[PDB]
Amino acid sequence: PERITLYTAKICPFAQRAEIALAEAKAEFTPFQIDLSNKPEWYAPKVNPASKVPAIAYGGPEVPPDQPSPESVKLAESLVLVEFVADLFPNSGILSSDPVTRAQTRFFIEGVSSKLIPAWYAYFLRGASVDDLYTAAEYVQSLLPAEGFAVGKFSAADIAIAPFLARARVSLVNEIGKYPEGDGKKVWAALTSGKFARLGKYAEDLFARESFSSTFDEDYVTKAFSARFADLRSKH
Amino acid sequence: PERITLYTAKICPFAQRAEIALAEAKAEFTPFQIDLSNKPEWYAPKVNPASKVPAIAYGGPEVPPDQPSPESVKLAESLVLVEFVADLFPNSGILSSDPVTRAQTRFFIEGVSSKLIPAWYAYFLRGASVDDLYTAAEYVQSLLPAEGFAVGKFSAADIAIAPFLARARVSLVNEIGKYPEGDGKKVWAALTSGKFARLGKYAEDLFARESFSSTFDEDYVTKAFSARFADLRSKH
Ligand SMILES: *SC[C@H](NC(=O)CC[C@H](N)C(=O)O)C(=O)NCC(=O)O
Ligand SMILES: *SC[C@H](NC(=O)CC[C@H](N)C(=O)O)C(=O)NCC(=O)O
Repeated sequence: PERITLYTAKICPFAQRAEIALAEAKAEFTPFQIDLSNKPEWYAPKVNPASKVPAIAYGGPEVPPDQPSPESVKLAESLVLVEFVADLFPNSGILSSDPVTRAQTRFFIEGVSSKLIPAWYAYFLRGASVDDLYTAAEYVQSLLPAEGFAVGKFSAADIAIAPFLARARVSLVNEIGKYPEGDGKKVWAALTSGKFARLGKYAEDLFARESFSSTFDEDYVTKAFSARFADLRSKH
Repeated sequence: PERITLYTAKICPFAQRAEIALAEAKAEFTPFQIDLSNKPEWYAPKVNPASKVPAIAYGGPEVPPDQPSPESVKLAESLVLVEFVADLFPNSGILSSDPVTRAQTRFFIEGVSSKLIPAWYAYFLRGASVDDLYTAAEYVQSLLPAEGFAVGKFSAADIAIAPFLARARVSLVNEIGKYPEGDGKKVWAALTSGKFARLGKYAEDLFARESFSSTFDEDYVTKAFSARFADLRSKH
């Protein structure tokens, strides 16, 4: 493959998807951290007009990441980037070679993106009822096989969900959010035990994956979430 | 590939996506029309728990589509099915083999799914401002090359959008919707001329594609939409 520069941010779960994929592929790449509170003026016009992470500059000459060349192809959207790494590295295991398994992989990601992630942000940012979060977690849990990862062998499906389960845990166990203070620890426990014991086992296995743990700085993310969302209950 | 049975509906743009993909691949398959006004009792427990079209039953023994076998693999979600057909038919052209080109294909689809389709349904069903529909259309148009289809050769990107542009046109030119009566023909003209001339040429090219025209029944869709959505406007 041609050279890869990844524009990313430790706080951002969509960006961690891209980091996990590159780690699974053992890809050589140059990282560049974007401060989302203080973005470089060059980032939107030169790299990503949406002004978000993650993004990749692919190819072109060897340049510093803050001096991108217009000759590199600019790419964005986390789920596009994960399948891009999978297509660059066909022996990475990010996607099965099997058509049915690939479809089941993407079907799982659709459950994550359409049900679980919106239900989490509704609960976390707005204090919506936990009802939809349980419904979405039960649905995602029902797609899991008895053992292993989303379609057995680790794949893009696990990459898609792991950064969000990790930051849900960080938020809940620290009571960060707009939901009633004190419910957080109860909800994470409920999502990982009893009726949700399979989901709890799934989360354990995700968090133990080397490509996850090597791209997750739990202390940094916890501190960044606490600072950013401290005022959810108190701001007028 | 193994045997393919497609559960579909003429009215449904999501299902037309799959039909276009199968036509581009010259795939052998058995269609079955799902009565969306009176869905068969067996459809949700035996084929698709979400009770939506499209769905595919893949493989297993030869069965009547109204008696699906538990041995066939059941698949759903239109964009999953389109990539499934792509993966089954490597000479179909639905996806390029080139990693960058595949990424740009999926990136176009993300703009269609996240901006254009929600803005259309908001205008049609919710009487939202036309502003967001033009904004979303301008973004999609900005991704088009100077000539040709979304990434050059006809691909999953065009498959994703064509059924929705076709039904937006039918709705607008026949004044079906919650927007003020008489605005529709002017909005479709606006979306296909002037600042949207490129998008107008794209729509013309899409609707002339054989896989699109052979899977679109404009008389049926116009009559079906007129009956279904006759009450979006007050009688007073
Ligand atoms: S997590 C930080 C934010 N990134 C995204 O939301 C990416 C979403 C895309 N759809 C994707 O890659 O999947 C971010 O960069 N926000 C910009 C800001 O100004 O906060
Ligand atoms: S167009 C007919 C409806 N299908 C869908 O909405 C499919 C959406 C999926 N996300 C997809 O395949 O992309 C439909 O079947 N409606 C029936 C119902 O009861 O909702």
